[PDB]
Amino acid sequence: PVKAKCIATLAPEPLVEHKHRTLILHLHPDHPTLLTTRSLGSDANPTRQWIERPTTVNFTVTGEGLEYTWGNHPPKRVWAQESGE
Amino acid sequence: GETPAKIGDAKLIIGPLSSAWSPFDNKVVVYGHEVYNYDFPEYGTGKAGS
Repeated sequence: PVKAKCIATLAPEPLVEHKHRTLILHLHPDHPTLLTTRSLGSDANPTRQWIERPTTVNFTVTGEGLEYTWGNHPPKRVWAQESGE
Repeated sequence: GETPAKIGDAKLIIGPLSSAWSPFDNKVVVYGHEVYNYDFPEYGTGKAGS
């Protein structure tokens, strides 16, 4: 057994949607995709869920940031400061 | 309620009916034979996947 880099997986890109300190994400994979995040406060408040059924989800993003992992697609990151004026 | 139809020998005027429930909604999608009273988003807008 060797450390080959398999030609490997990739899940379709997400639909990013803005709200006030909140990411609505209409999402639509090919296969069951383990999504997960890390609210970068010292309060981690992570989430995990395999997604195979297309699902609009939500994420209470904080002031300092959140990150977002659409499958083995690379991890995203997001500034959600205010939007409530 | 003013239309006759002189087919046969009798002249007959019908309605207007009082029960104006169009079972169709305002917005409708249609597919082959199955009709869906769906709030289709619009031409020109529909979100991908949706």
